[PDB]
Amino acid sequence: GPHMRWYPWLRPDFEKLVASYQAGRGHHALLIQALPGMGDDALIYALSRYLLCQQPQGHKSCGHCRGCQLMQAGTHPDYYTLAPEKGKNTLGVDAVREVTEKLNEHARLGGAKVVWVTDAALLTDAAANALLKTLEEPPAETWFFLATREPERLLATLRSRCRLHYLAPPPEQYAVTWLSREVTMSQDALLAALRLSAGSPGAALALFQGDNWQARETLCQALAYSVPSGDWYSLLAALNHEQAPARLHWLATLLMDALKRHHGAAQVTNVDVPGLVAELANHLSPSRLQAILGDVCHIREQLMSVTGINRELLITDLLLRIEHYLQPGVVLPVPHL
Amino acid sequence: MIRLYPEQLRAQLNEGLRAAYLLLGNDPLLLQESQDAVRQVAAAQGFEEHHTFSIDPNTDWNAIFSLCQAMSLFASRQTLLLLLPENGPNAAINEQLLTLTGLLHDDLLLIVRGNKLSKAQENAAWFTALANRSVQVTCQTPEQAQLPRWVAARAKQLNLELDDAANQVLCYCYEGNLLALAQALERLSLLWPDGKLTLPRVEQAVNDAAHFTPFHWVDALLMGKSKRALHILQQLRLEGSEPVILLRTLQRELLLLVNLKRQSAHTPLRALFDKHRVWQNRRGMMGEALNRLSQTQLRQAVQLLTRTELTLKQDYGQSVWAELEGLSLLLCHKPLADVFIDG
Amino acid sequence: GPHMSYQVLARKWRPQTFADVVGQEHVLTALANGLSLGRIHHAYLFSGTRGVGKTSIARLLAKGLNCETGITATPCGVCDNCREIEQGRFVDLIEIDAASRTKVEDTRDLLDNVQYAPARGRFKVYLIDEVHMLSRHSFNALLKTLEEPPEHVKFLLATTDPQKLPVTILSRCLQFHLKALDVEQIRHQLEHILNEEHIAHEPRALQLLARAAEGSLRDALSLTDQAIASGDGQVSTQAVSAMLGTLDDDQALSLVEAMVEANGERVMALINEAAARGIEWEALLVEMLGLLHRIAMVQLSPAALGNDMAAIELRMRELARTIPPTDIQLYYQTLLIGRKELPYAPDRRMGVEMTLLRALAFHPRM
Amino acid sequence: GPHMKFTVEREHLLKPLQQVSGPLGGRPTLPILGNLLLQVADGTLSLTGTDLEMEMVARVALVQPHEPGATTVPARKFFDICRGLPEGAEIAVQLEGERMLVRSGRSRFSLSTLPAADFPNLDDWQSEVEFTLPQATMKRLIEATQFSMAHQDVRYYLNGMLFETEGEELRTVATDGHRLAVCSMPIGQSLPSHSVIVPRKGVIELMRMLDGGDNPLRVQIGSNNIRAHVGDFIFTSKLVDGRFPDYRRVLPKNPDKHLEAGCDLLKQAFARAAILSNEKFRGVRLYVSENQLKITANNPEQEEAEEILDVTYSGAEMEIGFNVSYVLDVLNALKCENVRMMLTDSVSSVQIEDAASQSAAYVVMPMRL
Amino acid sequence: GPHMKFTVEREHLLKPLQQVSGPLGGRPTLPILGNLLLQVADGTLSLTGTDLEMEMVARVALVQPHEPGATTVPARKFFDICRGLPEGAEIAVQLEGERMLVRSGRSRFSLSTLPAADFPNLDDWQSEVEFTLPQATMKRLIEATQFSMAHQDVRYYLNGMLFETEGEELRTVATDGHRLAVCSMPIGQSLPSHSVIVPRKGVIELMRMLDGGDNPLRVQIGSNNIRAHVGDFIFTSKLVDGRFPDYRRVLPKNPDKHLEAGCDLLKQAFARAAILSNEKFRGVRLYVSENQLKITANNPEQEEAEEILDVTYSGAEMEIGFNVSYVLDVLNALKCENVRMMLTDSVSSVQIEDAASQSAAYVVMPMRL
DNA sequence: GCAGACACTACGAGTACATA
DNA sequence: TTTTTTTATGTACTCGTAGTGTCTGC
Ligand SMILES: Nc1ncnc2c1ncn2[C@@H]1O[C@H](COP(=O)(O)OP(=O)(O)O)[C@@H](O)[C@H]1O
Ligand code: BEF
Ligand SMILES: [Zn+2]
Ligand SMILES: [Zn+2]
Repeated sequence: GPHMRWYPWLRPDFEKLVASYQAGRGHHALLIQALPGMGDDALIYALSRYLLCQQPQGHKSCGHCRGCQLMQAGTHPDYYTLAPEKGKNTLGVDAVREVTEKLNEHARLGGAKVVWVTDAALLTDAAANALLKTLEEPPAETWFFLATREPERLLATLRSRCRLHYLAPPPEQYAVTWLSREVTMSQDALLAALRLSAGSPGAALALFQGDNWQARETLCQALAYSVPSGDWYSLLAALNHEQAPARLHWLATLLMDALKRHHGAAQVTNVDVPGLVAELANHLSPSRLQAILGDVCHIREQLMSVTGINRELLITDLLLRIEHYLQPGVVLPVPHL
Repeated sequence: MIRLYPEQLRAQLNEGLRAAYLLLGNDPLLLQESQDAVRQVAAAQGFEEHHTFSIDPNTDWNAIFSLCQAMSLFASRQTLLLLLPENGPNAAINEQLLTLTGLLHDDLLLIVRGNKLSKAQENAAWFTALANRSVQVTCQTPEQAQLPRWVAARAKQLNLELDDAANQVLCYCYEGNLLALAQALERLSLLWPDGKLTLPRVEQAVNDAAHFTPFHWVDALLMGKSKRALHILQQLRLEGSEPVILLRTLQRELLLLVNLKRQSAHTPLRALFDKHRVWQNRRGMMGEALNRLSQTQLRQAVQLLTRTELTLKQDYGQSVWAELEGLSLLLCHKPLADVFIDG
Repeated sequence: GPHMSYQVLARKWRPQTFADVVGQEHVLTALANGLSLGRIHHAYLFSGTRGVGKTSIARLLAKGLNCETGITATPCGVCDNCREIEQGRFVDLIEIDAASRTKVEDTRDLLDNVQYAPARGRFKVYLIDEVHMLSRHSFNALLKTLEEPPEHVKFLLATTDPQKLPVTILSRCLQFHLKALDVEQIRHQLEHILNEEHIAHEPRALQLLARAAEGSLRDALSLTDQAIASGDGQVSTQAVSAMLGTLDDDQALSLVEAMVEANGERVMALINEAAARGIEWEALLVEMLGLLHRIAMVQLSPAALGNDMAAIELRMRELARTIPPTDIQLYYQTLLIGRKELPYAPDRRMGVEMTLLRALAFHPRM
Repeated sequence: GPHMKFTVEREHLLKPLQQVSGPLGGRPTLPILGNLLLQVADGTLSLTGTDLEMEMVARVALVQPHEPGATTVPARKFFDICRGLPEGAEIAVQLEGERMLVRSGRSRFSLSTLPAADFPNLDDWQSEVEFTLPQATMKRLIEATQFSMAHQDVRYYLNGMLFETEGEELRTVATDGHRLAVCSMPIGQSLPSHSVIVPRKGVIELMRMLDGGDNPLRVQIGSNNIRAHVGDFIFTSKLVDGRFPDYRRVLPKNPDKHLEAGCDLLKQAFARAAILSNEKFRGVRLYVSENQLKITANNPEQEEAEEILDVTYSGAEMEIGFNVSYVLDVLNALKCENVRMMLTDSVSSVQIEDAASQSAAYVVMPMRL
Repeated sequence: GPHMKFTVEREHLLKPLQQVSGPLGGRPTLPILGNLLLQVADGTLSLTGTDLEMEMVARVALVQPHEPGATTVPARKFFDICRGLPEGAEIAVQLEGERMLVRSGRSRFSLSTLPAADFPNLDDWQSEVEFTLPQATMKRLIEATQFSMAHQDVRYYLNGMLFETEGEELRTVATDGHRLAVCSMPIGQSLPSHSVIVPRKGVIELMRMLDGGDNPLRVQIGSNNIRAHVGDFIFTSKLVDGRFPDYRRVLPKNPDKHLEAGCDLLKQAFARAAILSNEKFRGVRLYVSENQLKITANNPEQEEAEEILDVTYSGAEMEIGFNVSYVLDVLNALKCENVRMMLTDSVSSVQIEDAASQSAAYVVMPMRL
């Protein structure tokens, strides 16, 4: 399945990062600020391959030593992974505590040690705090790797004890060329997907590979039906899913582009769908458009943040409040200081 | 399989004991009464030695099978009793019951006590093997409407005079708690052996030890009975039920009401109810609600519901119990202030 | 120890005859009629509010069942076993604090002691206190014993939380539920003990003690003992009022009373008193918001008042009837905004005071 | 109260402490019931241990200056103190206030006691039967009727053992609802007929205290109490209230078909056939013909044990199902060499008895073929 | 080619297989973790079991001609497939695709396997130090200081033993910050100075591995793990990264006050005093005077215990309070005739050692109330 | 011994409750 | 006439199992 799919835009950075470890002066803790699915996992995996290799050469693992074989097999006494438990999107303090207690003993293979957390943004406060000191002063030859959507989203204490590497996304033309090579579809839709993925080619490619593109097309059609009539409730049929935050973000981008079109911005995030954005711009006043956009993004943040929240109630209430906002003579929310 | 109610058991027991008796219901009182009657009749007909067992992954089944296959030195007639788990007979338990039915003998009388049987549970072959010759007793708690008739019938059986007021008080104070209702009937009969019970006599020795379910609260909201809904809500809070259960139970119905009110502008409720598998009593209650609720009231109800959900889930606050009274007073007939619905 | 006054009123004034228990007629009459008419159950389970008489009434039942002058509601108190039950220990009355013996390894021994014939009395009497804390396996053992109880044993279980017991135990026990004592009954009893203890008293102090008792007679007796302590052997109105003010915890309700009354000095004094007790300020604001929500629900319908707020029912009802809804909504908005702004204040005390000052500015007095 | 004193040797004290420890030490119903009651009277020491239904009292001779006082000292602590002292060292004991002082060679302890007024004691009871018996007879009666005793049955009367006094004969009866065991022996004296139920703890302590030496065990039975004297050990207990079932009915009073065999051969054959029985439905089937008997067992493997020509029989063909555990237990407890086994019917009780004596009898109920 | 010809006899592997299994696959942590590796080399079959921390290898001698290689199989399946075979069995294991076929007469069974490349295992490594230890020597070394390990303490470096080798001497040091135990034994072998910190679990598993003076033990210590070869069994446990404290600076520097007593007398006295000591604070206060040791204790119930011992004491009168458990443990470990105690100050630690042999030392740190 | 018996102590599991 | 519950971590409690100290007639 999904594995170390190396990406070209990681080449300038990887060769740099291994250098920081080749001289032996590298930081034990490297927090990667990379967009999801952009390639942070593959880069961290390759770095760990270099680190745990007993007889490495240049900028790649030998693939012959027993450390390389064990790493390939997925089992290694000196390669700990911290990933959310199956069916739960969080990293418990118990796993971090077990890993930290295991770090006390020496490395079995006589080499170094690697502790890789799949996503530091999913750390529970207790787990991140249990990892604080382990991050600060690890034992001899211990290496930590962290990945995050946003470093500032992490705990203000954990992020302090870590060298932060930022993976710059490729320029839009390079990304669209890469995805055109990977996917044979229209340029407009490809650019729209890249802008939707905040310029990250990996996320746009994953969006096209999955059914998310069909869902986006269905949501665009539902919006086209609902904008002139105000039948926003039907949007529920397209909005309620296990990937609801992504579709809410798509709606937010559409509202972004409607406000841009009213202001006349040269480029828009949704370039593949001009009819819907034009309909939104002409039908809805900017004053109510801003309120709808703010409420949609607030609902998205609430849905992402608090675990166990019910998607049905939140999405239905968002749609009903949007329909209420559409009616004239209704006060609008104002951002709170 | 003769399916009966506890009213008709006596005659059946006088007709002759059956190989197996399945006491199935959600009501402890009727189950216990049927079990006591069965055991009394069996003791009258020679069944002297009584054995009781609890079904459990910790049950020493081999002992049960040996007892069913071993004769006793005294009182060869034996009665076997089992207590079904809250989940009913599991697949392994179904096989165990099939093996027990295989060893069923004329001299052995079997009694089963537990919750209701779900369709899959009696689908298992052992149920039919028993049903070839057995009796099943449905001890289901009477609903709100059927309670006064049952209370009056038991009062006439117990030889005490109840008026309408005392019956209403007993129904209002003991709903879903028929065990406590019979305890109260015994208490009132023993307190005043005159046999005449009225409002002043019964208003003293009756407490509000009712047992409710979230469905009762939702149906009270649907029918528009605000006082009954508040009573159910307070009783459920005192019981300690999780408020998220109430939130989900109300949310399902409220979303259905919102969808049907949206669709009522094009299609009558008669077809709309048949579209989404709404039952007859539910059809009547839902039609009454949809006729007595507008769009604005439903929208405000959903707004208050999502505010309560956000308070419960991300703030871990303890104001959900007080806030649910907001929905209770908003749905029935009374619009509520804006600040209490959004903020 | 030294001097007879050491006897705690919660212990010395333990009822000894059915004529001494007060306010529990609906159970006393039932027990008397059952004992006299021969009607009897295998087990009797008592329940109700704390300090109402469940254990005392259970001990009275144990006295009545085991008097050689016949099974009767009223024991003589002269013979050997009647005194042995109260003074000293009686062999055939087995008193088990279930909280101390939750594990099944003790209930197993207890039910191994049920097959033995009673020594003195006819009925082997078991009194198990706080039966709602027994373990699940102990509950299974107790149910097994209760399924076929020998004719010479009758159980007595006393508890405060009946909801925790297995339904199969409730099914075989004729539960007696004891209602919380009324204010008048508590006051009359307190007057009775105070007059019969040669302790001076004043009626307003007795009314205050009864109101502060929250319905439990043990609370009233303890506050009476403290009132006698606070002073020189005299229950004075001033001493009782000062003690209750020291122990009072309804700062939020009196504070909203003063706020709606627009009495700024009263609100400030109440905030001072709450500060003296170290009251959590955010908890105070939360409780005030709850009170305002409840009073609004009362305004919408009088059914919003349940049995959970029976102590403050009259005050909330009268403050609902006299105050228009608009003032309630404005005060709720002001207090919610103030709680939102409370953490970002110089300190919690000044923040909550500033919120109250904001609320008082609406519809002020001359 | 105060002034009470001991001066006792460890050898003369250790064994009675072990005897009186019994069930004490665990969490008691009352805090006092963890303390041995120590008493002095007429120059002898009395140790008392109580369980609200038991009382074990040990008497120790005193030949040292002392004082007739009483106290209650924790059983575990006092026994540990008396055990940890050097061998042959004398313990000197006194009381002061609420502190009991123990002294040995350059060693002093203070222990917290409780007043003797609060110690429970078994109420005085008028005896109905007096009895004297050698230890060997009582041990034989108990050992041959303890295995077939009910275990935690919901029926109270089946718990414990039944004592029968009939003429010049003492009888012990045990029943678990499927098995019955009766062992009856002469005693050399005539007694009024009496039926008395003794609990499981009572028979356990009766069996434990029995000694291998010659001793006239002096039993004393009242309306609802039992007491036994073994030298200086006096053990009393309550009686299990109830109605033990009549043993004279279920036994094969008038049998017809019977078998004669050797106990060892039947034990070996039953053990061999035990492996031929599944754990569920764990039983055997005895198929008996003229001087023939095979033992099988229901099992998916479908095996058999076949030794027909090693038994005596004077009847017709029968096939009767037993439980292997019950027959194994009764054969092992019988311990004799020649065994008689009366087969009244295929659906009636079956008797197992000593073919060379009449001291014991056992009744086993077949289980549905 | 899929050769994998294993030709072994069952009874010669069941005990090794149970040994190497030990904590066999019961943890769902990793599918490969719950497996055992079969390897052929040096004319012998190596059975390897490892859970990424502890590795155990049994080197069983082969019977018939073999075919070298390695493959891993489910441990529980192999354990159960050879534990029920009647007496001996000619276990013939063959490779078919990804399968082991086990044959013995008319008994053919299958076990799905995994390649040995996936199984984590340790190859040859340069040992930092090598020991040829008699079994009795290491048994005494670990036994006399195993009670001094820290049981899951915050200081992670104290969670094990310090094996310090110096010259021709091997020392073990174990402490938890309250007690300390040092045991040094000669080896007659010039060995480089080294320090090892073996965890608690590793030393416990090593201790329950060696027995019988007939098979000398071979210890190989590297920079990251320790291996022990007892006969044909090999154990491997990782080391602790911490640094053990300098024990020679923990022992008192100037123990002016000397005491000598009998080991049995001290042990009996300490147990006797601990009978009435506090339940969770088992500490005695000890006074030394001229040829006299007074040990006293009490509990919250104020049941004081006091004893006096005739000792050979050199020094001034002194008071020191220390816990009883550590000193009873030290006295039990020192299976000697005379115990020598070193005391410096009423606030200083106490040294305990054998008076007749300078081979062990213990430090007890007193209680400051 | 001794091993069984018994005593005792520890670990896991299942359940219940509290908190944010 | 069948329908409804959020998490993460920790703290007790009560029971069977499980492994081991120890020691008494075996
Ligand atoms: N109904 C009552 N009548 C008289 N005294 C009472 C009553 N209820 C409580 N008390 C007083 O409180 C003391 C303790 O009462 P108790 O019955 O033990 O309360 P609980 O219900 O909490 O077990 C009694 O000694 C008595 O003084
Ligand atoms: F105060 Be009671 F005995 F629960
Ligand atoms: Zn490599
Ligand atoms: Zn009397």
